[PDB]
Amino acid sequence: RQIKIWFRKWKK
Repeated sequence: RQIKIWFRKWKK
């Protein structure tokens, strides 16, 4: 749900 570190790795 945070999708912030993720958005920082791939391109969520």
